[PDB]
Amino acid sequence: LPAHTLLNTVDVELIYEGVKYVLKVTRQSPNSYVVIMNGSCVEVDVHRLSDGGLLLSYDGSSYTTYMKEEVDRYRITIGNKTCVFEKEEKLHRVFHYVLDNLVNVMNGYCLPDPFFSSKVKD
Amino acid sequence: IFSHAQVTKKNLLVTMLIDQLCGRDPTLTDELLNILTELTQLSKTTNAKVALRARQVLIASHLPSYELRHNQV
Amino acid sequence: LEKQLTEEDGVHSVIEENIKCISRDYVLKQIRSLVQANPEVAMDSIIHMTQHISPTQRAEVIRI
Amino acid sequence: SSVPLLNSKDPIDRIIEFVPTKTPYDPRWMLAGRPHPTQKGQWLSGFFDYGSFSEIMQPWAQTVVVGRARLGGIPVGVVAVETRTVELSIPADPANLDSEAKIIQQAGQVWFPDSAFKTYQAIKDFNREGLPLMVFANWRGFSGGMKDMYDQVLKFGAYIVDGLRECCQPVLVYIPPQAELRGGSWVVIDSSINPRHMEMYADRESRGSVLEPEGTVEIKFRRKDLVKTMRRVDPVYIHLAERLGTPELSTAERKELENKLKEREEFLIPIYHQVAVQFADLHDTPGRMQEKGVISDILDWKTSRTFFYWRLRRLLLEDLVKKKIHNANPELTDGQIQAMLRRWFVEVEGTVKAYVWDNNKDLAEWLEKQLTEEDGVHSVIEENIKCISRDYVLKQIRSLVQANPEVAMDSIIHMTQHISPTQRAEVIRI
Amino acid sequence: IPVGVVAVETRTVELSIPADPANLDSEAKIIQQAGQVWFPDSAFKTYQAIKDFNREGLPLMVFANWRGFSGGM
Amino acid sequence: IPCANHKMHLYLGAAKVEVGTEVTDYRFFVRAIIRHSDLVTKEASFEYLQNEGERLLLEAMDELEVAFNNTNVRTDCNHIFLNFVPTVIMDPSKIEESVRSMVMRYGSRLWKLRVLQAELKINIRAIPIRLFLTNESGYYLDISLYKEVTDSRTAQIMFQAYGDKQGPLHGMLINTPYVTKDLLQSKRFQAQSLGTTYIYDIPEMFRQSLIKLWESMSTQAFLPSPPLPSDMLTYTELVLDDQGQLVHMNRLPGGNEIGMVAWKMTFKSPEYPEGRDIIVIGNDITYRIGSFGPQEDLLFLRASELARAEGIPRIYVSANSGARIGLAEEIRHMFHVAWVDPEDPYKGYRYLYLTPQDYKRVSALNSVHCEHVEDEGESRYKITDIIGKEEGIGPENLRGSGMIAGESSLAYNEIITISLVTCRAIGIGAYLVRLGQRTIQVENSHLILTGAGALNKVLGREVYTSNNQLGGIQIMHNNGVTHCTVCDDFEGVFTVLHWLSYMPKSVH
Ligand SMILES: CC(=O)SCCNC(=O)CCNC(=O)[C@H](O)C(C)(C)COP(=O)(O)OP(=O)(O)OC[C@H]1O[C@@H](n2cnc3c(N)ncnc32)[C@H](O)[C@@H]1OP(=O)(O)O
Repeated sequence: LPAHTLLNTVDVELIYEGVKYVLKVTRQSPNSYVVIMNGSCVEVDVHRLSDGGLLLSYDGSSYTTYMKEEVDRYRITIGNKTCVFEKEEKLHRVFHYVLDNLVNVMNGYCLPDPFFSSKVKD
Repeated sequence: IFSHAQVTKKNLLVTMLIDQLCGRDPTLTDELLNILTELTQLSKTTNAKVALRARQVLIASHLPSYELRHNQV
Repeated sequence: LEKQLTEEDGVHSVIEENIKCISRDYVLKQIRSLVQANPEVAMDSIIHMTQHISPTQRAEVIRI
Repeated sequence: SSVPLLNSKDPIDRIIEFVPTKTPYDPRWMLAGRPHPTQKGQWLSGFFDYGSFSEIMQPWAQTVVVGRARLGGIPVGVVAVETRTVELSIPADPANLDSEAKIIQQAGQVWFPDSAFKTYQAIKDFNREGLPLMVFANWRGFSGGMKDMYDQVLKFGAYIVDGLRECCQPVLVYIPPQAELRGGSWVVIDSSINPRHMEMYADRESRGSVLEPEGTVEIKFRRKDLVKTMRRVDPVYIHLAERLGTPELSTAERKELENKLKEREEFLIPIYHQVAVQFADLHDTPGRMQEKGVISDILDWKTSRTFFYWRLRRLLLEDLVKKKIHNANPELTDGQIQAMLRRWFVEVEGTVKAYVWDNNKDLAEWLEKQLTEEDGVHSVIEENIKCISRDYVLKQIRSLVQANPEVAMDSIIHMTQHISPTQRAEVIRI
Repeated sequence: IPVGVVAVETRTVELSIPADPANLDSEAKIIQQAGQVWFPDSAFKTYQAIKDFNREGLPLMVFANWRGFSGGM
Repeated sequence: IPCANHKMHLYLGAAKVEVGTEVTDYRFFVRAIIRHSDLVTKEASFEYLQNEGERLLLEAMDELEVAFNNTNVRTDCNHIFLNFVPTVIMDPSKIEESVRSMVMRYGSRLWKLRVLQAELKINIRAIPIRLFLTNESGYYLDISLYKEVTDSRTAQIMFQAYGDKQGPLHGMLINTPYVTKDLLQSKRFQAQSLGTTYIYDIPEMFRQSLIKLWESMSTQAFLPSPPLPSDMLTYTELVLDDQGQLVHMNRLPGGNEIGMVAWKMTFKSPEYPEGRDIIVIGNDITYRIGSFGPQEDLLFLRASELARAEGIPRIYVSANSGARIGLAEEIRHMFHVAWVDPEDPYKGYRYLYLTPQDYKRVSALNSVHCEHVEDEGESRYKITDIIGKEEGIGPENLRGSGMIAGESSLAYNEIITISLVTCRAIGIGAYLVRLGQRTIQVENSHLILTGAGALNKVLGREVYTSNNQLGGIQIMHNNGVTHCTVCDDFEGVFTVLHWLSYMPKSVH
């Protein structure tokens, strides 16, 4: 198969109460996910749960999340709440951190086109 | 295949790496030279960016540093 | 024939009016042959034709 | 109607036993075959079902062969090419006492005016019969001598194109083994003349080019280029030339070296000429054609039949449902239709099975089921076709009145005479 | 008004055929062709002319003095 | 041209011309100097020469890219000069090899930047030598080595070669300027040498012919007053964009990057005093002479599609040599022969193989197929198929030919098709004419399929001596392929327009 269908990026369009949000989702690692929403990037530490849910770390606090796909709806459960969308530092930890990030870039896990090269040079 | 898919971004990072490895230090050991030799033999055009810059290093680290001439003269 | 075809803004070509009448009748017969062979679209066919008609024609449609 | 298929006796899972050779062969020997040369019986198979090939116009234009046959029980028309020499017998005219009978020579793999006329006539007849067409091409080109240019060969060369362009059934061109299509013969049977129906295939042991090896050698490999090749291949030439260019030796030694160089340059020519011929033949290969995209696949001779069955059948079945689509929406083109069938197929089977489209057996079975099954699964393909027909009729009525509003009042009333009371309420209220 | 025209020779013509240099035993020939008569080539020409004139979009005029088709061997 | 790092010196020269014709020959030149002490060769002097020359060449290519892409002057033959000041002890063959590698590794870029020539001065032991390189498309480098001979009675220096391939510079003094015409006055001669006109001479004759037409039909009819030759004609060139669609462009002549040209003409004829539109198409006999490539076929196709859409006539002026052929040139140079006996080549050869050294730098381009073999203890890449990286030399020109063949077949049955034969037409270019079915031929021209040379080779003697024995007026007009004969192209064009005098302005 050609090497442009094995992509690491997904555009997801979710409509909430009339406002359509077009988000991009890629990865910096097997477990490190990057989400572009409203033109802003956020990194999320994601681990797969055996029950189909996901264990997320987004803003320091941890979350257990589930999704249900309907005929025309996406029901996203977080904890005990639901959101329904309509379908249309010590100088030596830094070394290991940035080295792992760059090696992930070398293995094909790279940021999206509009945000790439703004963080890698640093 | 997944790694080869993002070869353009890999090329950008590789250029940034080569900029800091053999920049303001006109000297090359017998290990860097082998990597650069293999890297210049990437005849496929998508990797030309990483080959071309590598050749610059292979020719760049054989020049005077302005210190010899300045001091002697 | 030259006069009837090449004359415009003049005698106005009764030949042309006859041609327009034949075209009109053909379009009518074609629409009716289309739905008579395909009644299943009749409800979809009526509604669009109620969007570009006069109020008096609408009254005639409703009453008849 | 469609072409009638038989539950033939000669299978489809067999191989072709007769293999074309590089020496002369009768092209019939690769359509029907021949009895065993070493036995008294034991028919050596050919491309088609045994006893099914039937000739026409045999003694006319003997350099070309045409007929009708069956492939898997599917009727086809066939066009093949003589590689043997034939002798054309012309009689004398009794109206002229100074006239004499003549025997002209006719080499195979070559078009003549009469052979091209025959090919054209056969194409037209087979097409109007409603048959698919098989073409076994081993033409080197058209005769260019005074007689043939006088005897109008360009004319029938062009009529071949005119005939093929108007075919309404599958046309499959196959370049057999030890065969080659050159230039003037390519341009008259290329698949781009009618891509909706024409397909081309090539064996591994076949050739295609815009010219043979020798004619290209004669232009690209001149004497000076053969010499420049000698400069880096021949050790003797290399020794003598490295010595002659070695400065400050002498005059007489330079003269002797130059004479020896000229002698070797004249001596080595046949061998380097053959080298040039092989370097020419190395880019007349079918892999180059597959890579460039001028043949659909590279086939083995022996298995050929089992391919051409399932392809051909598939196309026939496609041509049925596509026709129905063309009957539903006559304004749809053919790429739209192939894409539509892709869409329908993946929708009803799923995306996991989207790879089952370039698998002619399975897809032909699926199309056969969807078209030939009634009072059963009820043909979701047929429901899709009905929906397209519905939408076409609707679009047609609306395009008709949108271009002619003057009849709108006359159009509504008749459609209020054969509608329900609830539909009448919907009409009145909306 | 532009028209395409087809007419018929009543004079005798002599058809000159050359020899083929590919055959050393070949000779030039002069065949006799009487007018008011179809031959294969004359009928082919008439057909070609008809098709061309029609596809030009022209009317056609035809001045017919044909006795029939040649039936000799 | 200003540039950073002011040790490189880039110039753009505009050829000097009189107060009449403007300048058409523009040329980028690069002049750089190389500063270092003399080298003491201990098998370690290649590095200085190679590295300095390559660095300057890369900087020159970058500045040339910037300057060339920032302006519009249409240079043709860019040139580079590098002066190696320090002395080096090195055999000229090693210098040839080194500069060959250094140049071939960037031949692709130098081709893209229209860099065709180079001059390298090196002091040996010191005696100066001059390397004159011609770098056409990046597969072969024509290297010419010369020494400067100062053994003269005056201050004049001479170029003297090394016996092998003296070349054009033998006896050229030391210092000669350059200038050319670069287009439009060498292609005219190139065409006139073959008996046809340069393609961009088509419209003028066209206009001129119509003037004669406005005389000719005035002895039949009580015509209106004729229009002015300025108003008698107006045309727009049809060019190809990057996608394959026609752009209606107005540009100066000579700008064709392909061997085909197309015009849409509006003119006034005695039959239609206001409005008459046609499409005209022509082959450029000067560009890789004649031969049909994929882009030529594409322009043909789109032009005919336009004419069929509008419903207007199509005219085709044919001057061609058939489909384009060729061979993978790089492979044609880098290949070796495995003899049955290396000492007696007349015993036969077993195969043609590449070495790994040169295989590894081509195969990623999809130019060749080889099989690995082990023979005589050596690892070898026996060639099986040769594909070629250059587009427009292979079977793709067959695919193209049939395509346009079909178009002609269609165009005959939808619109008026006329074809004109001026110099020659071979293969497809003959069949295309016959697919138009209204064929005009010029005297001393020929429609052929096979050449006299090839036929005589298969026959074994000099049967045919000219190709007009096969496809001339004595064959093609006496058999019914050509409708009308003419002496030149102006007569052909007047005949085309006379024929259109009988025909409607459109299919509608
Ligand atoms: C249409 C088909 O499908 S088959 C037709 C395919 N092409 C052919 O058959 C080509 C026919 N042969 C010829 O080229 C004819 O001999 C001619 C007259 C057109 C050329 O012969 P010449 O008068 O000797 O010109 P010449 O061969 O020098 O052509 C100029 C150069 O262009 C090249 N060239 C010639 N013809 C062609 C061609 N058809 N396609 C591509 N390149 C060509 C040659 O390598 C030649 O090299 P040179 O200049 O270094 O000698």
